[PDB]
Amino acid sequence: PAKDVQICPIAVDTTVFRSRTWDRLKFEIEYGLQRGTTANSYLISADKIALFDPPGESFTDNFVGTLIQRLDLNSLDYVILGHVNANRAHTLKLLLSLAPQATIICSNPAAQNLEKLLADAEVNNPIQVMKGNDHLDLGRGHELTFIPTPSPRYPGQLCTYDPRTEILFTDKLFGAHVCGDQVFDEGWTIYQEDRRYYFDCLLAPAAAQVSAALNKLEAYPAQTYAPSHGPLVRYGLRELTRNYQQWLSEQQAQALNVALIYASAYGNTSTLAQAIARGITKAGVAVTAINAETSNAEEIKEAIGKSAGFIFGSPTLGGHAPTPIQTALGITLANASKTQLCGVFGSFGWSGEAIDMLENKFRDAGFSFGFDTIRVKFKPTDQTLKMCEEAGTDFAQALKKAEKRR
Ligand SMILES: [Cl-]
Repeated sequence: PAKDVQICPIAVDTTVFRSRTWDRLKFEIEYGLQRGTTANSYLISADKIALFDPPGESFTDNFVGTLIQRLDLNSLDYVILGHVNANRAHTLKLLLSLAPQATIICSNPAAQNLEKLLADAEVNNPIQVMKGNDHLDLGRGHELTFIPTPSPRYPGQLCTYDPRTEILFTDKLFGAHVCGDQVFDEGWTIYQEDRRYYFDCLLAPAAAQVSAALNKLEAYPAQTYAPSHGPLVRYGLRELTRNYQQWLSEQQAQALNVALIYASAYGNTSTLAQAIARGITKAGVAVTAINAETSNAEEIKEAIGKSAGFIFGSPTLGGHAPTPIQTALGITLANASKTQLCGVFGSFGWSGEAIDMLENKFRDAGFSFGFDTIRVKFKPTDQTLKMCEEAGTDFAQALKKAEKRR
């Protein structure tokens, strides 16, 4: 059917707004099963009123249109963001126009992101940054506790626990890209493949950070996960959590590892990066994703120190690689053994000099390449993703073949 908004009360003072699409809307590897998805927003309306995670650009108008019929936006006290990017920021611009009195609640990395993203926008709602174990009291027992859960792809990711309802708002964790009529997740098997595919595409390349996240979240006795995507997790909560632990364990246990350094979390190059990573991990080789923009030097050193191969992904900005790609390049060259397998990819408009620069520097530095350098002009398509995935697989096979020779 057409996109819609499914509304359901889910706990005291708490409502979910599921923006639903039955069709795939973006060419990103995680929508590969083409089972649709949902973008979930949550409203806690107590003494104070908080809205979690307005949906992105595809959903902006249905969502705001629907919300306004259920709520005077002038009474909105808080907008809580589990993660931030330009797509979500688009909806925020409109929502905050209608709710100028609201305060933005988010993590420190998200705040930094949002300040750039809304730099030229008129909206100037205040931002209140939340750190681990900070609280926000909505009244009526809804004293929220916040838990930062950063990953390369979601540097500003922030989970929230509501002790009144025992709901953990988990953002990108524990979800599934599947559109259905069920607001809750009764039935294990129908969601198993979606949940595993979701983990594999989104979380496997961040196995250590995701494990660190789940360790923190253990401290909260939640009976429901309220994720960004798919049904709420109530009936499958324990089983899915045990599965995540096992999957995380097997990722970090794999013999070979690839350091996958890409320029930033969101954008065409990032889309390519997730596709390549999935090709590697499905082939039984671990991936440590590195967001050059938000990563520090020790992260990059440690990744390169334990990897069998590394891959750079970069856009071209004014004829050059982004500064974070240039500095990551220096750290990589200063630390990588020439036995490491190398790879280069990227997207570009009409100039792709960043890709040429990287290919040349790695070739001059004596590295062998694990796939032919990937150059994608303008927006990735379905076959783009499959090609990148296949390149990742090729890279993985090359690593396994060379390792078997010891
Ligand atoms: Cl984020």
